[PDB]
Amino acid sequence: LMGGFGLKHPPPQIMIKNTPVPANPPTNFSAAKFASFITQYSTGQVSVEIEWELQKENSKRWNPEIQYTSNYNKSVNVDFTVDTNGVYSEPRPIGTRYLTRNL
Amino acid sequence: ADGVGNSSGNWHCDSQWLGDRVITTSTRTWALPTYNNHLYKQISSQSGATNDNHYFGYSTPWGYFDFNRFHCHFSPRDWQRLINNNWGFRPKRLNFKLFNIQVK
Repeated sequence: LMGGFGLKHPPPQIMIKNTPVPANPPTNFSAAKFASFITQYSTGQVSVEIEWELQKENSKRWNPEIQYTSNYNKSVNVDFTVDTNGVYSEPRPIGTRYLTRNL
Repeated sequence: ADGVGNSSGNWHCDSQWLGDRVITTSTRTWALPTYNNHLYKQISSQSGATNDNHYFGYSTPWGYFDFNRFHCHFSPRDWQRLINNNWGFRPKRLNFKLFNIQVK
């Protein structure tokens, strides 16, 4: 109901954690669990590749159709772009429904 | 190769997009009159025309077909598909037909 595709078997969850690295144990045995750990974090790179199937528009209508377009008028910032501070923003919620079809 | 009661052609108006190329076809109905009584006549600018506007020539009984405007070959929606999706286009080949002729 928010949108998208309902999948019985959706893309699986990818789970990740940093393996615990203990700090130095005491020199005499203690059966208590370790609360003492070496502070660490991890970084890396993640690639995702999806293949999408398209359904082309077959329409016979004579007149032109509504398209999603940028505005030609001048502006301080270009839409869908970084600003002077390096912040990427999205001006509007673009939807997918423009082309038309008969019932 | 037909006779009085057989059509010599069909109406093909569609456009076809193969994505490297587009093939546009247009079929229209025309009416051809008799021009200037089957005569070749010379024509020229009148007196009082400025030097810039003088001309000399010939008018002929013949007519001619001109498809040289784009909207002949493209619907406004087919034109939109072309100009929105493409960096350039050029014509490759054409095919011309006259059929279903009627002399009244």
